[PDB]
Formats: sequence, C-alpha cells, structure tokens
Amino acid sequence: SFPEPKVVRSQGGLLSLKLSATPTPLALAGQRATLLTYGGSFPGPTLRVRPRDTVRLTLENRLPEPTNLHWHGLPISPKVDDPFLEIPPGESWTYEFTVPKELAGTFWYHPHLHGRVAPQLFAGLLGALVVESSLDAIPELREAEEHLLVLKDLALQGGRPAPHTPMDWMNGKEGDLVLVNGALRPTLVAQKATLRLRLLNASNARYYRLALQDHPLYLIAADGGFLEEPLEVSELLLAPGERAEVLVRLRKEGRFLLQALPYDRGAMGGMPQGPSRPETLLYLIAPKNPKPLPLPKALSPFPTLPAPVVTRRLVLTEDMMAARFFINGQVFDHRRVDLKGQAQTVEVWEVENQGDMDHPFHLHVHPFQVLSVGGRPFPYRAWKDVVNLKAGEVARLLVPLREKGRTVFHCHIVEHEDRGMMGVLEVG
Ligand SMILES: [Cu+2]
Ligand SMILES: [Cu+2]
Ligand SMILES: [Cu+2]
Ligand SMILES: [Cu+2]
Ligand SMILES: [Cu+2]
Repeated sequence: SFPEPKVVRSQGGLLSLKLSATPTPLALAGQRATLLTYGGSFPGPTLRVRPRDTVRLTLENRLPEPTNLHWHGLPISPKVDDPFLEIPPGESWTYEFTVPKELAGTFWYHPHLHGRVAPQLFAGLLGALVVESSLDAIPELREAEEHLLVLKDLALQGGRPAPHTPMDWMNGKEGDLVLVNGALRPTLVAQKATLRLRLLNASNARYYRLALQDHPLYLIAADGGFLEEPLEVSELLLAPGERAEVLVRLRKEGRFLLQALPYDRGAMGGMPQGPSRPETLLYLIAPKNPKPLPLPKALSPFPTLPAPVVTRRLVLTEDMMAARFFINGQVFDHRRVDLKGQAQTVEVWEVENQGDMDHPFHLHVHPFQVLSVGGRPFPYRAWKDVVNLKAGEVARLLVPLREKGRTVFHCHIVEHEDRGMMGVLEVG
C-alpha cells in the first residue's frame, strides 16, 4: 500500500472542513515521534477541489503557540489569505474563498506566521491542495495512474522535530530523513503503464534534483498551471515550495530508482566536503507487459498578457554571518509597504540574486510568467509562483496584478524569510 495522504474532496460545489493543528504521536521511518500536524497526519490531508468551488476551512489552533494558514499558489484575495493574521492558541479561524475559474494544478497549505514559519513548517504542518480541471478528462490523462509525491525531509531529536540551530538560520534546515509522503524509501508498485505524478517540495530548504532511472519525465504542469504541451526533461529541479506534474511512460518491466541527485545550492559553514551521493527517494516497480498511453499533443493555452507598464528591480542580499537577509537592502517590517502597484496592470519584475546562496523567490496572490533566468529564455509557458535564482542570476518575470490588497513576496527558504528576506506589495 503506497503511502499517500488521505483525500478530502469538495461536494456540490463546497469543501467545508475543520482542520486541527495539533501535536500528534506518529510512527515514522521506523521510530516514534510527535510531530505538529493538520488533520492528525503527516502530510496533512490532500484537499481536492474544482474551479468555482467554495472552500470553507476552519483552522483550529491546538498548538501552544499562535499560527495561521497560507494557501500557497492560490490566486485568491489577501483579505482572506492574510499573512498578518494570527490565530492564538485554542482559537479558530474560518478561511472562505472561491477557487478561480481556469485554475488547475497542485498547490499547498502551510503555516505563515511571520518570523515563526520555519519551526512550524519543519515540524510537519503542511498538506496539498489539488485543483482538478476539465483537462484531466482527456484520454491521455484520465487513464493514467495518478499519485501525489510530497517531498519533505525531517530530523528528529528527543522524538520531536529537531530544534533550529544557528547554522540552520543561515542555510535553511535540512533533515537526514528524506521522506516521500512521510515514508522512508517506499515502493510504488504501478498498476498502469502511464503515471501522472504530482510533485510538491514542501521542505524548508532542501532542493530535489529529481531523476527517474531510465525514464524521461514529461513535464505537463508547473507550480500554478499546465504547460501548453508536454516538455520532455531528463531531470527536474524542485526548489522549496515548487510543484510540478509529470507523466512517466513505463515502457519496460523493472525496478527503477527515483532519486534526488547532488545539487550544490551554495550552503556554507560546517558541512561534509567531498561530493554528495544521490539520495534514493522511492523504488518504482513497473507492471507486467506495460503499454503506455500516447502523450497528449496539447494541454492548455497560456494567455497573451498586456504589455507591462512598469519594471521593478528587487535585489536579494545576505549577511551570512549574522544570518540576516534582505530585499533592496532592508529586512521585512510588517508595518512597511515596499512596492505599490495598480490592479489590472502587468509589471516586469527583475529579481536579482546578489548573494552566494541560491534563493527561490516567491510572490503571494499574483502568479507570474518566467520570461528568463540568468539571461536564458525560459523553456515553456506556464504559471509559476516560485523561481530559483542561483548566485548572480537575474530572473525576469511578467506579473499580472489581479487581487487588491497587501500581500508579501519572499524567499521560500523559509529560514531566510524568517530572518528578513520578505517584503510587502500593496495593489490598489
Ligand atoms: Cu450530493
Ligand atoms: Cu509557501
Ligand atoms: Cu505563498
Ligand atoms: Cu533565501
Ligand atoms: Cu509566503
């Protein structure tokens, strides 16, 4: 039985659910531990909705500390997905929103109490949200075997998620248990020859340079929607908070390694030197006499956007020795508004990494089209909400401003966000 979160689906246009955030004893990777969970599980339940559904999610805070919930990737109003809300211990809050028309893909939910994200997310508070689309009914997709792979690492101390050290605040915290759906090196015994894998990097800081032995991956969706047609890749880098959806065509019986290949993201300090080995994430067993489906020739059209009216430059910097991080020379201040834009305009954001470490840049509320990174034209058209920048790279993003209100942009190495790498955008 392949480990995968339980699914809660909308019905009759509504997903109404109470989720408790609570310390939960679990058995994990052959040991006993108490994690912080939504819905009593790690990961939390997958919420599956359709465009136009209403979601009404009551978060009950049964932690000893305040918390809140963020709907990562969902283009909903910041008046609902409010990064400044704090739910005190013992209290509840109801999030209510409508799923946008034409939205599709894998999204996720996690805590977002500013300055206090990294320990909550590391402790196990996360889960996926899938938006089903009409495109999922085409033969080439409908007949695939679908799985969600939540890629999230963990370290334990004293049977609880390990506390943050000073080095953790600088690099972001990685764990030694590199888990898939909360399991250590599970085996997926495929029953069908085409797999549709939804991939979520819900780690604090760990990157996953994914490859499947002997199989290309056919990328069909990025963070925030479908590509226009499948893109064959040999490997796929998922930075923290990124998602993707891929098709895998099992052409031959066998036992295949899905691995996270070595990737140097510019971490510094005390660490083993000498090269890193690939980390096996899962074993994939192909069925007898597999006959895969043909690929879809087309997926969904990417919209032509208006010409942009303004260009913004956001510069990321570091003070690695203080573990403080900055956008345009300042640390986040919840009282300050850094950027002001108009609703129903398009902007170009040039995000420039002037540090030594990779930084995966994220913008709430307003999905963007990546035009280029590092001067290189992006290989597909799809909505994204996280983009990785290596040292010295500039990413050029086309940002349609939709929903009014104040929201945030930040690095999704969540320790960096907590240590200052976040700013505030107001759309009016
Ligand atoms: Cu009914
Ligand atoms: Cu997020
Ligand atoms: Cu977000
Ligand atoms: Cu960062
Ligand atoms: Cu955020």
